[PDB]
Amino acid sequence: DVVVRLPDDAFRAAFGVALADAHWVDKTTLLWPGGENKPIVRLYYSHSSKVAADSNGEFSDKYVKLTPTTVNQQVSMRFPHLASYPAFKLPDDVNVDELLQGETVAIAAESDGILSSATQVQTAGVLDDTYAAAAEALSYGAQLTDSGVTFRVWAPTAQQVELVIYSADKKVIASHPMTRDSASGAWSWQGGSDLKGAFYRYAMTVYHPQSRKVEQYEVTDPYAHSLSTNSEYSQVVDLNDSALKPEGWDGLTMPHAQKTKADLAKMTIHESHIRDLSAWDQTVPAELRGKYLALTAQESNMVQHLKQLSASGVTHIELLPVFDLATVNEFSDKVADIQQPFSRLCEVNSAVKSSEFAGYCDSGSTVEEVLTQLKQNDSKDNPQVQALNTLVAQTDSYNWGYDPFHYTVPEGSYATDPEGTARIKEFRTMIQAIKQDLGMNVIMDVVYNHTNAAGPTDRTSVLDKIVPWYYQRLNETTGSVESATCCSDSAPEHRMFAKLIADSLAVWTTDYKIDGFRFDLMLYHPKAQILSAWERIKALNPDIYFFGEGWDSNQSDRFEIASQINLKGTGIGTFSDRLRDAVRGGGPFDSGDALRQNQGVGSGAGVLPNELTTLSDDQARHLADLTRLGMAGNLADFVLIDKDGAVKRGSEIDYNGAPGGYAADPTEVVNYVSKHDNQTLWDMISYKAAQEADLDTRVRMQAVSLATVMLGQGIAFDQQGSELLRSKSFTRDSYDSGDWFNRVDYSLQDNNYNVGMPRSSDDGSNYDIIARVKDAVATPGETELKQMTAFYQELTALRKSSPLFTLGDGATVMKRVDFRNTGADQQTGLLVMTIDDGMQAGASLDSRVDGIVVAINAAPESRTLQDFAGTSLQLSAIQQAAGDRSLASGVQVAADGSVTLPAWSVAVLELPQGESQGAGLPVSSK
Ligand SMILES: [Ca+2]
Ligand SMILES: [Ca+2]
Ligand SMILES: [Ca+2]
Ligand SMILES: [Ca+2]
Repeated sequence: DVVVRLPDDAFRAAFGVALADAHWVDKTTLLWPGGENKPIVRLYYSHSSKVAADSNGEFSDKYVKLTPTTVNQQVSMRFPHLASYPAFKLPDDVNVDELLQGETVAIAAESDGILSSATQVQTAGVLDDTYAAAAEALSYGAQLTDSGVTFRVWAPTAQQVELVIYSADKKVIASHPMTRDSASGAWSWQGGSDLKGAFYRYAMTVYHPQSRKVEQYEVTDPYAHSLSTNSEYSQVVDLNDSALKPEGWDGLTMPHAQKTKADLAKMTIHESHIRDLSAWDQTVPAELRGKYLALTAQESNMVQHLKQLSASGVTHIELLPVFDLATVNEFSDKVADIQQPFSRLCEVNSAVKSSEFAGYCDSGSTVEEVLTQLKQNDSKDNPQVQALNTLVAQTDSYNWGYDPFHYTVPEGSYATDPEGTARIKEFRTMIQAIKQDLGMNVIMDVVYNHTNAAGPTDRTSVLDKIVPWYYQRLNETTGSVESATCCSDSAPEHRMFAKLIADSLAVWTTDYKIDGFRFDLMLYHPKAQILSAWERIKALNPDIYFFGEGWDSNQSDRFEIASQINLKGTGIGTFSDRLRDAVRGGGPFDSGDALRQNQGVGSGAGVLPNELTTLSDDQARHLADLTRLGMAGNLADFVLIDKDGAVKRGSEIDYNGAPGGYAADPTEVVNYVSKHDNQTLWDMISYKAAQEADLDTRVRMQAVSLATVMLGQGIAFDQQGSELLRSKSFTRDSYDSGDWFNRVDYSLQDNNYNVGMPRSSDDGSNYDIIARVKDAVATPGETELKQMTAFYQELTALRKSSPLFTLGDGATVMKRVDFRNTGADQQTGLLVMTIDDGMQAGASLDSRVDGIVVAINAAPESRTLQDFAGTSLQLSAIQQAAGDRSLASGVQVAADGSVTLPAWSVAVLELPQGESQGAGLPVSSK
């Protein structure tokens, strides 16, 4: 065979290895554009060295000859996005296992044997085709039983793997070379039960394509179930151990059913964060602030508040990242929080010590006291509060935590003791407290769409160190780890990562009794993978609920994505951005004046315009169409009368170019008007409300906005604190904005509004509009916060009171739900929904009523309805009981049966059921 050599340092390097656009997708298939129409196409490989030309300019390294071929159906189906790549066939006798042990490079040469191009090889595909099936049949991690322990880690390309055992003081007590299984590429080691509690890491000797060298490093277990402080070492644990469970743990049951669609529809979520809950509560014992155990402080304002929310209708607590995140140092001596001395901050943060704030280092003030004094002179021209806070954020205990370090171990900073197994029982104690004492189910936010880091050097790179270039999704040409998620994109489409995900979810389900999972950026996951995971988990908990959000994934070229459209009819829920945008107004991408111009139904679009908006009545009514559709579950087939009086199915109501209604059942849709990301509802209302809308009116706008969600058929979701008019001082993306901007005051003194300009890096372009609208009205106080809490609990209580609000089944929604005040002659801003329980709907689902009317008057005028004359409609007892503190205060139900609602009001009316099921409110034929 002609020896490949360089032509006869600059343009010369051009004839070396570059990029990584070669893809070894299966046993004998290599996809690479560089070998097209090339006489010589070879796959060179070196066990311990980097493939390169020798002193003679030749490639003496060993290789395998590749011949032209056409990609088969199998490969085309697995990797559609590479189906256009020139294909090359490898001999059936190639020792795949051996070549995968080192570096492989695709090289193409001309007839004379002169190099034309050489590139690195992406092997994820061949790894799955070769080892996946065998590897999938095995279980991983430090599997400790009473009988002994079996460690197993998947590392099909590693040349060596040793199990390093460490003492409690982190001294090596043993290094065991592991046993490799050729079929699976997995390494195992079996020992005695005396290894219980032992710390360990895997010493890897493996080639990493990024660095092009055989790396040597110790890595924690990707299947770790316990960890040392700050995740430096994994730990052997048996989660079944009674010593790791609170008393009565095994008997813990779900306080809320999730079996039928009707059950699921009652789901009413309170999205919370561990620090957001207790970091500021002085009634929570100091040692428990910012900890899982804060949920057990029954005497605290925070817990008492959650207890009442539960009693009033909130059914689920959704937790922001409580798996092991990487962005918070778990070593307490390296952290400084605002409640501590500024001197402590300077000692742990050199950036602060070298900043303009250095003068506060030897002051006797706490960081919080300094931030407080900086408020008065803070403004768009002197954003000093955020200036100091930005530095504080680098070394505090705060972060949302969407930075996965270990997927199946609880976060350590939220435990009172981050060293070892301690956090496991504490986490369980919290779960038990929420379900048993607070009466709410628990949902965990999971982030399998990306890892905190990748590469052979980053402290937090775990998966990409053990099996390089396999767990991350890479660019087809460069081989760089993609960052479309923000960070280090993962590859859920790869078999062993899909398995890791499912195995992880199984532990949270079985061992931590989590009731549901919310997938972050779910559309970055294949539809098939999410469904397979659900199938596996349902075998463990038949009533587990899966849902997620995204809507921005551009991975459709690689596989069918888990999107709103593709998940229709599957039973997997998705956050709907339809009602969200219609009621809040505008979109998450708005900045500058658009934030104020884009009013929503909740902030008076059309009916109470501010000085900058240009919204037309037509545009306002379109938002109302999206809102009504959402209140009916955002179903693709739901039939309504649109703004122009036309008969339209949900799929026909446009949402920025896409079909508005997309679901098969209302349980596949999660409605909301506020969430951890993007501005809070209150801050949006502050951006959009007309100058003349007073404080009281804005509180009602918050309630009216939330009413579209709470009284709607879709699953109800809301941000912790909406009931307290929560503000982040206009911060749009508060993930690292600390305790200061994320503060929730359970003592009810204020809503954290106007506490300094938000971070300039992300909100600086909004400083102008913020300065102009910020001081329109007074900042909410105890009176307004108590007012809002009452409104909120009134709404959740109403939702909880009747099964008619949560039908669950799409067909049932279509047979019972309808709307009035529709068409061209509608009274703008007035949403009127009817729910039938009469003879024509079928059986009576509520023995107390024959029908319900939901009227949301999102307008500054009193509105009169004649649609129910002669029905004997009555205002719900729940609202009547609230008197002048009700959202229905002032509502009039005359003799003639007409109903009149005051401005910014919400009324739930009922048709009392008598001896037998009555006529009800039959849906009108359209
Ligand atoms: Ca952590
Ligand atoms: Ca931070
Ligand atoms: Ca792509
Ligand atoms: Ca009934």
